[PDB]
Amino acid sequence: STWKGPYVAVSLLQEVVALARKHPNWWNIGQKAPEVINTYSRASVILPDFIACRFGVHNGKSFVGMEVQEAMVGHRLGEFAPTKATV
RNA sequence: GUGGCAACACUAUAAAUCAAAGCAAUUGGCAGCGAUAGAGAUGCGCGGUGGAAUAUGCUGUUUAAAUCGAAUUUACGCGCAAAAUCUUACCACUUUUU
Repeated sequence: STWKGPYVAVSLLQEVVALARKHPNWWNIGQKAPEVINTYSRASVILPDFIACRFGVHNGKSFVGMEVQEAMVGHRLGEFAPTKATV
């Protein structure tokens, strides 16, 4: 999907710009960004940078809080919001 | 009561109940009763299943919901000649009108 426009994260970006009132990524490298970020859609992709952000993702029953680290940068956020069919 | 060596052989009614117990020709269901016809109907062949994996449907388990019916033949590639949201009726949350 890299061809002809590779990234979709608009509502996540609206919340990210809400976080970006003093620093998007600790420009003031990262300090965990204690204000929680709670998205309402997991179809979003993940953009480079975006590190140390507390993302709360919807599972259809709740919001799942997961801290992003360096490995999950080229992913789509719905991969981290399962339906918990453990057994 | 008569006969006998007897087993019993007679003769011999009833008390009491029931509303039918019966009979003959049928018309249908059986055959563990035969003769004539028809079906890969077999024994005659070929290729499958059941062995492996995938697809796909169903039960059962769990999950918040795994929406609901189809249930032995004739249910299980079934309603679905198509579910990424919508289709969608089920759940979590937030609202709406009686």
